[PDB]
Amino acid sequence: KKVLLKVIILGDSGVGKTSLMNQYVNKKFSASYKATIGADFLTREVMVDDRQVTMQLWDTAGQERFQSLGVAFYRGADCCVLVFDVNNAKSFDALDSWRDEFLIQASPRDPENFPFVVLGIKIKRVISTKRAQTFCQSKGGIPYFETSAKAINVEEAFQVIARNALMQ
Amino acid sequence: IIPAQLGFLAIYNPALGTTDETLEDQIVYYATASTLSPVSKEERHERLRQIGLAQGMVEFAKSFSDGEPVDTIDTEKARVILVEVEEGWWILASIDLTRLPYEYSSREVKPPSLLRADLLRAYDLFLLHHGSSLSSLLASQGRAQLVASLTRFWDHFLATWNVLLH
Amino acid sequence: ERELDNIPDTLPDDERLALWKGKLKHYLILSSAGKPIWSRHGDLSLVNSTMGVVQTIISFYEGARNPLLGFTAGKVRFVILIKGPLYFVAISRLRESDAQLRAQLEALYMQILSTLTLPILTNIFAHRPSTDLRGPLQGTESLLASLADSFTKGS
Repeated sequence: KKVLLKVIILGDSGVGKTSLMNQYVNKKFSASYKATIGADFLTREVMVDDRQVTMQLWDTAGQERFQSLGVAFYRGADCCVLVFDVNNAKSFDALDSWRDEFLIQASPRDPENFPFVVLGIKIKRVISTKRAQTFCQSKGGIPYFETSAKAINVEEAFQVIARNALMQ
Repeated sequence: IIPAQLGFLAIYNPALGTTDETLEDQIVYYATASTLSPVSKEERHERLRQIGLAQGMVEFAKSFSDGEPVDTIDTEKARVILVEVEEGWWILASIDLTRLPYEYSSREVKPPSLLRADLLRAYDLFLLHHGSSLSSLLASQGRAQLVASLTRFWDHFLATWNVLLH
Repeated sequence: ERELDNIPDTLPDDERLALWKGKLKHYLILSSAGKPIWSRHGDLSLVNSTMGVVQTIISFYEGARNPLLGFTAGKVRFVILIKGPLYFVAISRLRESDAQLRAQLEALYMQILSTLTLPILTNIFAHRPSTDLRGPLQGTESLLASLADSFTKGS
């Protein structure tokens, strides 16, 4: 049977998660519901070694009125992606609040080894690369990638997070 | 035993608020059982959630129904009615069922098709005394006056509207 | 093309999603996490986004402590059946009542049941051979007696 992974995309609203996922995911199967019920539901096929993996992508809206529903959004998640804008300092500072709220609401098995990936979106930047890696290294060595909406490292970031989910 | 009553009613138009900063502008009228007798952040979030969920269910079901919107929702504790009274303008009404010790019943409650006809007649009645349409009124007298006009009418109608058969 | 035809994998994704949405009758089984378990039509790549939408809609009403039973859009009826972590959805353009759809979901649940329970029950008794099931079966004795009496009356 084909492997299925539930992947949560977290980040502050307006960071650029929608435009970024548009380049990656299969648009033909997307379901756009961020403003209504709090998430876009995306999907994409990922190759990890010989195995072909189908990813179920939950791109959360991040708006305040959906916070209580985080228990249902994150339930059963296999891995989580943390997104920030390198020019928006507030989006970087929120990465610690999103990760902690994810661990509390999702309450996953093996929390210290749960797969995470941090993504920095590029477009003069405020957050340095080393300051982002120090936070990633601080949280158990989270893989860090930088990309632009114009692809790039997004494909590698998801092959890494998919590989770490299959190890568990 | 608590008899069935009107839980909440909303009139919204998605075209009036297409960005997240202006989402609450979609709502031109909102009444709860408590309001029929100062809106907090939690209450505002809840209204946006009720109206967003209705739109999401509409968007979802249109894929299977050849574009037809959701018109009736059946929950354990409420009977929910959704009617597009004119192009773009929606009435969402949630009727709390009869609470008996609790256990919930819809035997006394009007059928969904009847509640819908009541809301349409009230809509027809409101226009008869004010203008041609909600869209025409919005342009002629503006948002503030239309909302004030809708609040006077619907508050009085919802106070007397009987959701039971008799 | 026809209702009981399988949706071709070789077709472009637009037509496949078009064929899937046009079916008269859908049966959807998903976990409380939104992960697809079984669909009468369509493959994993095609239905999983619909599963997430369905799990989220159901979750709003769970969060409100007011479970969702079903809804109607035009000539289409949606029926929801929740059995613990398993979410059952029937979507029908046929003239089927809510009670008929709910019974059909109940039957699919029993088919899932027989397949899953015997392995996990065997695995449990393998780790704890002394397991006494009289406790977790308390209250069902009345139903067991009635079912046995239905057979005895037939003779």
